[PDB]
Amino acid sequence: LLAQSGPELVKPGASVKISCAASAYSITDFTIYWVKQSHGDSLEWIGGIDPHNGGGAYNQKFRVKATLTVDTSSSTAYIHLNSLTSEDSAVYYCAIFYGNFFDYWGQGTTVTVSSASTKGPSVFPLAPSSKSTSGGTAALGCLVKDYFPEPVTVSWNSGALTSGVHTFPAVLQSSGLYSLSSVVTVPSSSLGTQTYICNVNHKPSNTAVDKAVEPKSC
Amino acid sequence: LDNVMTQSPSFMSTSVGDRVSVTCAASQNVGTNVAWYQQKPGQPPKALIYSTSYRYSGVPDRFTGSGSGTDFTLTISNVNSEDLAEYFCQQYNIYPVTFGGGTKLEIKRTVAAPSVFIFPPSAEQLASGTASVVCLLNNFYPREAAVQWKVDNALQSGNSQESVTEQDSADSTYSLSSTLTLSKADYEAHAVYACEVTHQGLSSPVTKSFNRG
Repeated sequence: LLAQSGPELVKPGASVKISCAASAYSITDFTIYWVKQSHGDSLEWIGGIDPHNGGGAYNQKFRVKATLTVDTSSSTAYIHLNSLTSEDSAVYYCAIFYGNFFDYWGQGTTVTVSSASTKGPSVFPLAPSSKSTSGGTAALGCLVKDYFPEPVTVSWNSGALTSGVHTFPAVLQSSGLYSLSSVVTVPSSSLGTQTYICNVNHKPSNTAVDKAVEPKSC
Repeated sequence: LDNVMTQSPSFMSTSVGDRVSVTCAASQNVGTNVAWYQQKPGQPPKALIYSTSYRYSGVPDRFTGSGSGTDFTLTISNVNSEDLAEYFCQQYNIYPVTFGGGTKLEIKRTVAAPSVFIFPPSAEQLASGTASVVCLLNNFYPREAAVQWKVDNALQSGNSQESVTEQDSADSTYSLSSTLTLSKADYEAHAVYACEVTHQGLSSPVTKSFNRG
């Protein structure tokens, strides 16, 4: 589960400690390493350690920038990133591996270096109506507007609804804030049986919204 | 002295059923200490192969790797829709460990025309001073599509943005949203809102509209 710490908004010049814990098994029984991914593309190996049999290593590039530590007591790994700049904005992956086995990675931690303050999103319903229903199919959703930084998780009915859901990539507005929509397709005959709730989470601002989206009325 | 891994190609589109090959060339002899990763949209990179040709548990046998020294290959046979992803080669012979630039595998499929839905701005948002109109184009191929906004028949410009989904894992189609943003005041001054969409799958443009109220 390599459970990693949540998304972080850090001001330039500041630092951050990203944590990583193997729930169920002791993470320090294996070799742990971190990788940096920028712009959702290129992967950079930062370094790693193996608490029990040495062979810990750093990437010359991140020597000054990063410090890796382990906490055997609570089976948790750490990376310390100091003197952060905009070039440090990225997704950081914690990974553990043993010889010829599991090469297992964590969900990743999004780090954004900004002098800007967090802004939680507004969540408005995208109500289904005769103009949001094709035949027996209806579309509905949630508009997640004006937030910073990334990311933001969206789920439907607490995760019980996954088929037909499209969650769009966030897009920047001229305000410098992010915005995205999440829509789902459902049987138009179901519109009046089970409720539809979108679960929006924005960790950096501590925003947790549960918006119910119902057909338009007057 | 630093092992740069050059991956090819950058993008690769294939049909369900086909054999595809991804190349990776190391600037320096790396033996057989090469591995391959697959990163599906929204997920962490997952490890497929190690030691050039060995597959990790739970990895389909239609994924095989080969090569030695400086040249390496990832072959994906009977390509399936679920395979849509970004692939990375890696060298762990010498420190630091390095990755290739990655290869994006996209799946070709037949033309599919989009389903179009329009959504007026919610009442809750209007009480906040702004108005977002959303036009959804659902489950279409290929990716290119034209969304035109018209307000009381007047063609809009400079006030909308588009977002596009990554190809779907099951049916390989795309979805698209187009958001028209007006001020509460400008939205209230007009009546007919419409998004017109043009697409390879439609023999003629499709228009979806609604009246304010």
